[PDB]
Amino acid sequence: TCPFYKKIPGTGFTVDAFQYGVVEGCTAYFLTHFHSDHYAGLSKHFTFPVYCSEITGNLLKNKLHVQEQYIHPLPLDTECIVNGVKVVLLDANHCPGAVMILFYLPNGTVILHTGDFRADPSMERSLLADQKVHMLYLDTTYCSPEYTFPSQQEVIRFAINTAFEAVTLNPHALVVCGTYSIGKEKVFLAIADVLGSKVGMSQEKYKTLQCLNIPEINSLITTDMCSSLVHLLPMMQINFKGLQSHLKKCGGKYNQILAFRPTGWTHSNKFTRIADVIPQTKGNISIYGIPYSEHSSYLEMKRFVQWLKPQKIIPTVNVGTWKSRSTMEKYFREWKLEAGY
Ligand SMILES: CC(=O)Nc1ccc(Nc2ccccc2)cc1
Ligand code: NI
Repeated sequence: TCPFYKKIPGTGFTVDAFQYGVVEGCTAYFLTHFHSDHYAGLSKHFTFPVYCSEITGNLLKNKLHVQEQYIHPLPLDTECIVNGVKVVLLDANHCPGAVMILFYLPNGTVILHTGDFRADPSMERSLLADQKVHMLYLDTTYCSPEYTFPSQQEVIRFAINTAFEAVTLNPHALVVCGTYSIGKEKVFLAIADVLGSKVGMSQEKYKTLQCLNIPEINSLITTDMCSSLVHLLPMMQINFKGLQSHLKKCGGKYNQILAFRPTGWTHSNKFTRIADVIPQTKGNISIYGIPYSEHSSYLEMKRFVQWLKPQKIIPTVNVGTWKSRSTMEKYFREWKLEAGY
């Protein structure tokens, strides 16, 4: 059955609720972003209205084959009316096409659903700033003070500098980047840009990236693996066996692999700095795990919530255990008291 935290009170709406069959009294289904835990259940046989961003709509049509007559894309930062309720889609700073949703209830209640997000001070100057928000449905993935990570900018500088050094020392080294979903495209695009190369990948991945409205994408990506010295592979293949196998398939064009896994967090963050990250190495293969997050750190989340000052907070992640629920509630109370309420 559909959990309470995917239901929007006083409306016919659900959010990211496609795996529960037909939901009782749901007149419109919202999808915040194209990640499988959120879209699970959608297909060509879905015949209810789906509301989403333009990019999410492109992916629904082309990857899942949802019929166009049931896809309702909305522009960002624009007041729209859906089944008689005013809504706004805001950029979530997660993966391409990911949104937060503002709902203005007929009775005057205002609700923000963050979907998945990485909180940023730039959000403090969107349409959020223009009215009080009463209820917040919050992405609490990393809601604990141990979750510190660097900026995306610092992590990308590290990856660019590491790749440029390696390939300048050895022109016969291949760079490989792991992927298993949309998001974190900057990792492989910034590396390819510093090496003067296109990124090579499967036909299926190339199709996915063509759905994203990235400027000048025909200029950065390719299915011609032979022309490219940055290759994308499934995340499952980023290990010594998988990479040894790939190197054999390149026909003696390359004699070394430098590979990146762009993981969310790793307990190395609790001890170590970004400058101090080191690879796992075996023979002519090195694997770097880099802390590229598309979710809020604890401090970023805290700042957003103390700025917004909602009346009620409803977590949407880590809700399955009493210990996690209790821990999150205690942090919310701390944040409230520190702000003076
Ligand atoms: C679980 C639940 O609903 N509790 C709750 C709700 C709202 C706040 N709001 C707040 C936070 C920081 C600063 C000013 C207000 C804090 C805790
Ligand atoms: Ni996500």
